[PDB]
Amino acid sequence: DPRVINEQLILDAVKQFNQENNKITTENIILQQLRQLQLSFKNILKIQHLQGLERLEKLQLDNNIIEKIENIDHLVNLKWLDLSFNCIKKIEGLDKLKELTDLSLFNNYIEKIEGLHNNTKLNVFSIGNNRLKSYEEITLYFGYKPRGEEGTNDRPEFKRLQVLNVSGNPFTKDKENEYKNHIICAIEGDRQLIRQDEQISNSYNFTTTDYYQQMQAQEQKEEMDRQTLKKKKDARMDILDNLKDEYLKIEDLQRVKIIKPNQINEEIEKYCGKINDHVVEMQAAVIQKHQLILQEMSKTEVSYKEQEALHEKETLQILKEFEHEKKVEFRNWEKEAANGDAKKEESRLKTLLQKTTSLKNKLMDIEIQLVEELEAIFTDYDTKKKETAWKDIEEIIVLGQKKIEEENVKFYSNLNVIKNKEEANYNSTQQQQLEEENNEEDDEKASLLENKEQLAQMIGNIKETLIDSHTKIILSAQMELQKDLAEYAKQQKNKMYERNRKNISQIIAQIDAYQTEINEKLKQGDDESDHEN
Amino acid sequence: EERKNLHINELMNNHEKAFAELKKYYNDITAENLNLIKAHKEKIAQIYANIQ
Amino acid sequence: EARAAMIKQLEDNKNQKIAEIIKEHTQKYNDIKNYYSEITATNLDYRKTLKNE
Repeated sequence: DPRVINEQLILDAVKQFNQENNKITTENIILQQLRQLQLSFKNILKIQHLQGLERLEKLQLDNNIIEKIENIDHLVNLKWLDLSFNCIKKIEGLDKLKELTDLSLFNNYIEKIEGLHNNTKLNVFSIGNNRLKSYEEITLYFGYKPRGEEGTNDRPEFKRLQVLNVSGNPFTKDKENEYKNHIICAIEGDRQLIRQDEQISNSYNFTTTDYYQQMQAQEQKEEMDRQTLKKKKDARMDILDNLKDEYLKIEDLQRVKIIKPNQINEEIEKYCGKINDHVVEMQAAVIQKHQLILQEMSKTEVSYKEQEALHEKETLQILKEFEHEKKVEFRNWEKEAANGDAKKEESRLKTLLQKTTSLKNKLMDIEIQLVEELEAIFTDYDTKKKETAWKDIEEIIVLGQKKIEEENVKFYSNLNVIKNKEEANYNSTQQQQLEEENNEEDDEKASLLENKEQLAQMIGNIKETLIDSHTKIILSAQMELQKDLAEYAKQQKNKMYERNRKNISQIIAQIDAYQTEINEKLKQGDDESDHEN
Repeated sequence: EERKNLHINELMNNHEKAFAELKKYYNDITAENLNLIKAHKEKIAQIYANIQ
Repeated sequence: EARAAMIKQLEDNKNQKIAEIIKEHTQKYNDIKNYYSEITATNLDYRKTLKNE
């Protein structure tokens, strides 16, 4: 009989699992705080009633009649997966989960392997005991393909994957153990043993030593590219990436390209190249400024760390002094309680309590000095940043924006000159020939040239729109820098607020504990005076 | 884990085939039923009627 | 040693599972066989009536 994994069944499975591993008997098991789920042999026919488990780390559904997989997109934080030995025929629905590492699809109807490009980090995959037809299938997942097939997969999709068994597949019963060697040459001790067979190493060209040297080189290139990307973004000039793509957002440029395509493309290339080089110098200077600003900030946290540590060391020394005070006071308390001289005991105890209030006052004073020091440090650093780094970025952005403006103005002037020359050439030529195949493009050029004022206004609008878009992107980068710095300062100050609140709460709690303990000692010493009458 | 799951699969298939064996054999033996009793009782009734 | 502890824990769990599966299948087989055995004994006791008739 077909069934469903229901939340009543959910609780039943939770109870069985907790029994299996002696988990705390809590009926109030938070359903948003689930990590591992076992569903051993429920004969489960479908997967349902599991929404909300984005934090899942372990899961098991072996020994069931499940046959289809899909909608596992919402679960992207899974680690331990075991769904083998089911009615599976295809793999899909998991394209969003990258964090899984244990993939079990053993002993199913699996014949096509697909959907694991996103989870390149997988290291365990069981798809053995299947109906798989071709060995080279697996080759597609480790950056190796049979020679002679057009393969657009020039980027390997599985590197750390070192757990993979398909043993028992249909083709795996032919030419014993040759297919394993072939796949491994495209893919732990078994690997060393297979690599030592002469035919295994002779039959291919792309080995593992060279593969790993290339891997290290490629990963170094990737890391340098990522650092360059972060550099450019922190320069805030990333938004200008469409500046050279603006013309493809500028239709009037396409319309005007008809008049003289050759020199139009030539001037466009000159304009793009110069704009690119000077804008690049722009973000390079901005990057220097932002890097020194980052150093400024990091030294800010460093200085806060040293000064704070000084504060806690002084506070801890004073607190150790008062703990010694408490211990001597309690020792004398017990000694005189054996003595029973209540008057002197309570006198020394109020002496201690006044000392405790003194500790409260001095600790609050320490917090006050903390406030002065942190506030002065923050104001000084903010003024330093404003005076040097913020102003340098300001000037660099101003120079870069007006340099882009210089390029735009010169480009517009060159466009004006080319338009005037084309107009003059058309005016000269129109007086000799009046019949040539009624050319469509010739007629379009004639119409564009006749309305010379129309062309002038179109190019002027083109330049004004280009300058406006460039200026708006420039100001968007400037506002990005403004908001970034503002959020930095705001987070630092607010976090200082919560830190101050937390430390004051701790001080109040300790003073309250001291006072309550002192009162307990005094009250017991005094109550010891109520049996003697 | 995979080795023991396959071992479980082998055990389950073995026990299932044994269950099918027992079902088939015992139900084949059950294929002969009480119809002989009805035939013999109709026989006794008919014999007594012929005697009358 | 942690690997060994994990290995032995999972081995104990799945050995329990193996033994218990074997057990309940054995008892199920016994129940079915005994049911049919008593049925057959009753039929054997019953056919004597046909023979006497």
